[PDB]
Amino acid sequence: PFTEPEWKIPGYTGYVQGLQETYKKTPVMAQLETKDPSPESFIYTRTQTAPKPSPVRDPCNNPENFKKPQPGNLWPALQETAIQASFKPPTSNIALGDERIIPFRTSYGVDFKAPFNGTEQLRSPNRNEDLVKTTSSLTNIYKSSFNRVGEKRLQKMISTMRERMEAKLGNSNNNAFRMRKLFKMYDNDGSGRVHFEDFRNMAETFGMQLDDDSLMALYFVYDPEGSGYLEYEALVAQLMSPSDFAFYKGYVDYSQDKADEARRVELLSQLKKKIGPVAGDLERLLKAFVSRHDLVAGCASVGVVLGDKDFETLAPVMTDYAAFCAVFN
Amino acid sequence: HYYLEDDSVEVLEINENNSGRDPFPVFLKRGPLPKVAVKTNTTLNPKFRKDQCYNAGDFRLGLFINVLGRDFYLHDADTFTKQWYKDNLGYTDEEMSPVDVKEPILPKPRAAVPPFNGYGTIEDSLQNCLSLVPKPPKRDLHKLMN
Amino acid sequence: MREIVHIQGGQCGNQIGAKFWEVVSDEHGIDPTGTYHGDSDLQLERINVYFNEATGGRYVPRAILMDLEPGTMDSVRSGPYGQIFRPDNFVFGQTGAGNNWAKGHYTEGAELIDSVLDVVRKEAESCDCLQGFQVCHSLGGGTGSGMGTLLISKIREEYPDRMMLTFSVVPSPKVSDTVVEPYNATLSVHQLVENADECMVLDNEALYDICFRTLKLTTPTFGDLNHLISAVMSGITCCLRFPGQLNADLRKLAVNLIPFPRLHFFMVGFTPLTSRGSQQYRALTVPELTQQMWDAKNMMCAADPRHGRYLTASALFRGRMSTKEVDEQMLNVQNKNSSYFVEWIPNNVKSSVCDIPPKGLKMSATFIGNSTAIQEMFKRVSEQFTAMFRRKAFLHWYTGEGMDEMEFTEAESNMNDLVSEYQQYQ
Amino acid sequence: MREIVHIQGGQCGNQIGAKFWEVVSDEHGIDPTGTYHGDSDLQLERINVYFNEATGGRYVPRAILMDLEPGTMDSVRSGPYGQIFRPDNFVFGQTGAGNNWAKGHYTEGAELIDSVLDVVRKEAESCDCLQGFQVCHSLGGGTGSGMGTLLISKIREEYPDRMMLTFSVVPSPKVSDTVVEPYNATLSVHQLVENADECMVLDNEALYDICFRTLKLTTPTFGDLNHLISAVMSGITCCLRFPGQLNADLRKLAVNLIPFPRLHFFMVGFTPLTSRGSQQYRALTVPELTQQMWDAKNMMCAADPRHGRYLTASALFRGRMSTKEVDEQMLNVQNKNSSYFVEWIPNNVKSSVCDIPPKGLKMSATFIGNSTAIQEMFKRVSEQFTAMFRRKAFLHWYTGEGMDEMEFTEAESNMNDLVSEYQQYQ
Amino acid sequence: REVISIHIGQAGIQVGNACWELYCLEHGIQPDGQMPDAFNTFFSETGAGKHVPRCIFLDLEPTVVDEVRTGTYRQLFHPEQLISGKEDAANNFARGHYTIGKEIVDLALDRIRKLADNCTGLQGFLVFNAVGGGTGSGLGSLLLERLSVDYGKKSKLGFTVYPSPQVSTAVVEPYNSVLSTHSLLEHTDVAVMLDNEAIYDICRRSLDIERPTYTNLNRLIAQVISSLTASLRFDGALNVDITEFQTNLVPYPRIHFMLSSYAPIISAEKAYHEQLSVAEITNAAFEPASMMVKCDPRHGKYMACCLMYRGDVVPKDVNASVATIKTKRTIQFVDWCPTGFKCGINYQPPTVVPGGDLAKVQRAVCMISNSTAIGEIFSRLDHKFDLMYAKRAFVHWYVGEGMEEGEFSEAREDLAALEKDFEEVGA
Ligand SMILES: Nc1nc2c(ncn2[C@@H]2O[C@H](COP(=O)(O)OP(=O)(O)OP(=O)(O)O)[C@@H](O)[C@H]2O)c(=O)[nH]1
Ligand SMILES: Nc1nc2c(ncn2[C@@H]2O[C@H](COP(=O)(O)OP(=O)(O)O)[C@@H](O)[C@H]2O)c(=O)[nH]1
Ligand SMILES: Nc1nc2c(ncn2[C@@H]2O[C@H](COP(=O)(O)OP(=O)(O)O)[C@@H](O)[C@H]2O)c(=O)[nH]1
Ligand SMILES: [Mg+2]
Repeated sequence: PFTEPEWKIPGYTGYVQGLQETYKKTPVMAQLETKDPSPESFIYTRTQTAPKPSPVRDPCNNPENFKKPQPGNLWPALQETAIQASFKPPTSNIALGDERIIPFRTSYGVDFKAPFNGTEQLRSPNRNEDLVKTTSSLTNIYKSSFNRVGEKRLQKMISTMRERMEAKLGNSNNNAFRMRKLFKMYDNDGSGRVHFEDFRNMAETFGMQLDDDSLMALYFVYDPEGSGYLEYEALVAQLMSPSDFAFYKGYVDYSQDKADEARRVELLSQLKKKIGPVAGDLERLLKAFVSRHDLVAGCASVGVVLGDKDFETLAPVMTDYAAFCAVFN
Repeated sequence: HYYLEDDSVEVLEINENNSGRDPFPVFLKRGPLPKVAVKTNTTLNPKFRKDQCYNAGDFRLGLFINVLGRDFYLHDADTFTKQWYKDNLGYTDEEMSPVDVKEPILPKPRAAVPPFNGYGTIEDSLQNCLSLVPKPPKRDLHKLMN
Repeated sequence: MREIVHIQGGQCGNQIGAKFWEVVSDEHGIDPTGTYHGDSDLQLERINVYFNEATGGRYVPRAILMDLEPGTMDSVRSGPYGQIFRPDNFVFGQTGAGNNWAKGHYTEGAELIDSVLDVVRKEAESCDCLQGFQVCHSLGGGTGSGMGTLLISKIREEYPDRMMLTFSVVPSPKVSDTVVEPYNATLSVHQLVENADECMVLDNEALYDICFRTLKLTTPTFGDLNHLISAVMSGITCCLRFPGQLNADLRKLAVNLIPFPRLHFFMVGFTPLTSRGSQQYRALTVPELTQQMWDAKNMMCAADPRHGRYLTASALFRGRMSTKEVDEQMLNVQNKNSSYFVEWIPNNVKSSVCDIPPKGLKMSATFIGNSTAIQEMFKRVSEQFTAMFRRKAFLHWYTGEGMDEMEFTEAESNMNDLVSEYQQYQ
Repeated sequence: MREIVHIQGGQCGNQIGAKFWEVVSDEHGIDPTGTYHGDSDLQLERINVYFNEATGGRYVPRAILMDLEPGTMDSVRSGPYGQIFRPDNFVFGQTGAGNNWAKGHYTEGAELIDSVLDVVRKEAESCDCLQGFQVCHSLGGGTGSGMGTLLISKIREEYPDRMMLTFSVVPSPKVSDTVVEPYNATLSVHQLVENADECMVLDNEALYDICFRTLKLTTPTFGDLNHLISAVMSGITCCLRFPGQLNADLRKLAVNLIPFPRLHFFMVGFTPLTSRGSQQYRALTVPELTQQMWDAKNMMCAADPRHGRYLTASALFRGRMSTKEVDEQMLNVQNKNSSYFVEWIPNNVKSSVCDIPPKGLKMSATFIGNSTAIQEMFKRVSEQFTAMFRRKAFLHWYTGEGMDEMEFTEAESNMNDLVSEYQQYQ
Repeated sequence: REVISIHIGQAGIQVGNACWELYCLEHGIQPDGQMPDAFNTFFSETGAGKHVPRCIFLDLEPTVVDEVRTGTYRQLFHPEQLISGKEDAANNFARGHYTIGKEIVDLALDRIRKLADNCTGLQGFLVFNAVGGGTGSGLGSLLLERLSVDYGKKSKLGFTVYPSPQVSTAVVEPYNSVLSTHSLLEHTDVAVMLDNEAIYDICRRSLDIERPTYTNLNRLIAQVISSLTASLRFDGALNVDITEFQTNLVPYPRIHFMLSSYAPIISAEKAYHEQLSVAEITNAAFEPASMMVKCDPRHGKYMACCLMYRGDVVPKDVNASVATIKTKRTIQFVDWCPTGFKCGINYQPPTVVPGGDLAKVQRAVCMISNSTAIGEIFSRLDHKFDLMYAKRAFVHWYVGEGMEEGEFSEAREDLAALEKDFEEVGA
């Protein structure tokens, strides 16, 4: 029980630090909330959460505030440009609260947690307990299962599960939420690993209806180890269409930066195509010679045009004639 | 402000335009800093001796100052202060160099230009996504005539 | 599921629409490039109300920006979240009305609202089950007031079975921007009293005084005003977007706040609103919210309710709360100041709770009050409209386009009978 | 449970409060940055009396600052323990009174009181069970005398069923700070005796000889005088915040102190006072603490308590003591100089014992005197009034803003009778 | 011996959500659907290692149901027993009773029928609804109407969330309340009030919760439900099925309005020190400060009482306690019924919900009484309903839905008739 002097009487009118933040909880459980808090409560996030940085609102990042501004020339003759800089519309920055508050803790999710330590496992009705008895040499079970099924049958299985997932999200503006209902939603420890009965369960919630022998075949393919965990990011990419796979992924970068790097990789790949076949004699010529101006003479003599735009694409690669022609090889 | 006349300290708060803070000129009264915790007596406000209090030799441009529990990180100094430190405390030029308390801000994503639909030409098609009101493209008549 | 289509009109509507879509993009965690960046899965299940999926996880809004001048469109695509709008949703003329309600209601509409009707109809039947429409515009400017007003007429004549919210800015005589504020305000309100379902009166006077007193900003721009009304609009749509202990949809709020079909003018307040220098010193508790909410200096209208009476009221609470302290505070504010309420209706206050506060906040409340103090505002506008119409100022720029005098007369009669019926229920 | 509101008006009353909240915030162990750093849990037991946790453990004092000139709003916020007062609680004027009781009570009192009435009333509902009120202000100033006593009258009207503690400085003949002392002193006294429940008068000349002769300070700056006054005020509310053998709250004081509703002008005293030069040559015992109490050189009022009698008094002890030693020490002093106490009352003195001595000591007391030698003060100020009033000097500053001579005539009338009833009982 | 539970409205679903959580916890059912015969009355056994409840949630808004769908008990309620429309009724009996019902009620009816048919020894129906909100009130009355014309002979016990006298969450609550009761009278067999301020103060007073929420109330309600259905669920020295409630508490076809009280309401801090005997818990179940309905039986007169006992109870002591209650004249009985008690005893002591507040107890008593304070309650509701109706407020909503003032007039007079009825029977 809680009999220490630190816990207080229910009929206690003295002050307790942080009792105006508790709710729906008895006094002693409230006193447990303040001292040893659970992650869900505000008393936890006010003490043990790192502060999120909002760097644009910091007055320190603006260096003109440290010194008072000094007057410059405002004579029309003693000038160099006749366009004063246009005032930018000031951004709407009004701080209303600390950014540490992750607000997504629904009431039901807090009131109706799995009310025991072993019930959140959520087993399936049909399951093979012998496989959770950690029997010896799980890899042999994988090999035997895959040799019993045959590889041509998994291709049929993935194809028909593709047809089912294609058939599920018919038309709605919430179809991505149901796609996330496969693995990522009912998931913690965002490392994408799924155990075998959990996989069978998430599959039957959608209607795959996989028997264990076909199930362990998928694992011999997608997990050739004794770990027994599956990387669903590799798997569901085959079931989903590529246009809707992004919805399941949640975040795909469409940045102009990423596009420019995709441009850079395309230019360097084209130039690799260019110097590739003729790379064999360029190294011999360069060793027969290193400066860039000398490299132009070498590259032009051997047969490839090398210009300023070539040097700007090759600037991130080198600076070495040896490693240069090697990465060209 | 460290007043060499009285060895007192005064912390002025600077204000930014449209800050959320009420304007208050001063942040700490002009009294000598304690620098230590002293067992207070309820009758007599403590008499602080110079040895207990801070000295001009304590600020080292990169250190933390325990100002009443607050830990200010001082990061610059005026030209007169730098000169004074070199003159009187034999500091080197490099110590007086200001340390930069600056943190970066990351740009926004600013999504890329879409790849072109294979109907028009690249140049005539880029305008539709570039601007709202489509403008015809421009040519190098400079090179044309020449 | 339950669908809200957004409509923004005029320069003001464009800007507050941009800020509203900014805060909505924030609360659903979508980046300025249109891809999800959030963590909790609570955000994906209710994005259908405001976003339509297109391709590769690109949620675009179900909104219609409407205007007449390209400068507002440049302002839209300049700022952040300006490249998440579909270019087909920028229905936009070329000429510009310029504070003429007649140009706003007869000439440029004849060539604009047809295309607007097309895009909104395509956007209506793109989703299945509407909750209704939400409109944000002005009453003083031309291209927002009249055009949006005719659009309000046309949508009510096609679809009467959907809900309708109108956030309109009304002029105040101290913050008096335009000259013909009466000539366009009366004609707009004369139309929306028969067309609009319910209205939320906004104005810049109370809002400026709120940023001065309660927020202590020295030079607040319009954008901060837009951010406050943006928080207001998110607070009124929070129920359909997030679960809670007691949900209250828009129809629920209308039926609990409108006792008579011509009594549909509310007063809006928002909490909590404290300067960031004063953020650190105060607590965050239910009476601490309630005291700020029921105060007269927190309303977003230039009407002191202590000069009038409340008909009905509503409070929307966001954040994990204690319903007991919610309704006991409502009961206490209803009991202590008992003179400021109507008599023939007990329990004038509707309350609801959703379990998701806005990002960065812990616990908030949005207040909608149907009071009779709004007739003071309409009276203030009526007397000036009479002052002008007594000897026919500025009239010809209206009569020379298709309007006549009986439009003014019927407008004056509607507002006068309205302020008399508000005074009667007081 | 019980909650104290602290009100700091004037220039004098303001600075003392800043020194008060230092010694209080020290005992409960909160540090100048607002974070609790006490060790024992007998300190958090009653932290609500003087503070509220806001969020992040930042305890803010429940006190109102009030003045009319921006000078004090710096010299409070700036000084140590200045970063804890709520920036909302800095309700504040703009002009400044300047020794004119009219301007502080009739001109600015029109537009400032409801502003300071706002936050005070608000803070009243902020706490659960008001214990009472507690004001610190001058009697010779403009804002402390005008805006203080005006608030005093106003708050009694709203809250009649609460106590009232006024820590007031009074003028002195030789150390004349202003020239209109007898005006503003009289005009406040005629205001206090009806609304203020018990007035703990203070002065400076009686503290200078205390700082000079007992504490043997050579440079007794205000930081020292204000520290003594800060000690007594904390000693009054001792039993509300700590356990003890015999508790004495605010009202338990007044019942044993006020035999007639108008004989309620106390003198205060504090022990033990020695210079740090001789701290360790003396003994700290109840036999010794007492002979420092009942000494005449140890009051904080320039009225030799030997020139009258004591109607009643009270002794608030702190620290572990033996009550039998207290009660017989309070007995001998009542019998040996029996000619100084009143004959028609038994048990002239109430003693009470808390269980925690103040930080920096091990045993402390606090003497509170309802003696009749306090009439020698009002005599001095009243008779001065006639000297100026016979010549109507300085009058037109007063009657230049609405006040009339008849009010002055009553100040004579009011003062001269309460110095009569004092004299009737001696 | 099975009972089929139905839950209507935003309240009904939440009450069922807490009620079913308790049921699974008691019978030892993991929230996956199976354990690691007494359950036959609630959990049908399909296939192997599966327990699906004979329950239905129905609602017009999809929010709370989808929440239930994706919460912790996803595998338990299989996705077809939870009916969800596309838009709510929004505090309107009319929109609920005529427009939206005509599309929801048929599917609800055709679903319960095949649930009843799969059941074998069906005992009756148990309905939890909220008449304050449109979704419950209107559609609930519509469902009960179709329920009566279908079966009729089977019992229907109705637990309704009426409005509290002073504290309220809505405005059109009186309209919806009266429009519900006008049909709730003739369709519900035994009605039981579950007001909210009543439980707020109870939780505040007894379990010293400073700032509670609906879930604390829902858990206490579910505790009440389990304690009165325990007789069917388990074996005791003297049990009573649901057919006994109406037999021993309904002396007249239209006098069916019960008041509920529970004991002991004790948190863990007070449990250790309080000696809990059947005497004081039977005493505590009689105070007006311990009732699920905001009323005062002092002003009223009991008509009949029913006492369910759970746990270690020897029938000697319960007999002694009912006798000393009968002899104490602080409460007074009617003369229309001299021997006005029914008793029922079950051995199984209540269970503890981890996340609740009630400590594990040896014994518990649930009292169900009929009185005249209910007639006082209905009139107090009527007064303020007419206060609003006299001015024809909010009625444009209802006539726009399609109804008329006639239903308003008939509900007002029906309440008046019930008023006069309860006054008369009180003598
Ligand atoms: N005790 C208790 N009362 C509840 C609960 N949920 C809702 N209520 C009550 O239900 C009333 C509102 O009715 P709702 O059920 O929310 O709404 P509805 O009946 O579904 O009808 P609509 O809102 O129009 O869809 C409020 O006054 C609450 O007091 C609950 O879980 N426990
Ligand atoms: N709050 C707010 N008000 C605005 C904004 N822009 C314009 N307004 C108000 O709108 C009114 C003028 O609207 P106007 O631009 O003429 O509308 P339009 O001409 O029909 O497009 C003025 O009273 C402004 O105060 C804004 O960004 N925020
Ligand atoms: N003990 C003490 N007295 C003070 C202090 N400051 C001012 N006074 C007294 O206050 C009186 C002047 O008050 P005043 O400034 O006129 O008050 P106000 O102008 O109305 O705000 C003088 O007699 C001083 O003795 C202080 O810090 N300590
Ligand atoms: Mg509902």
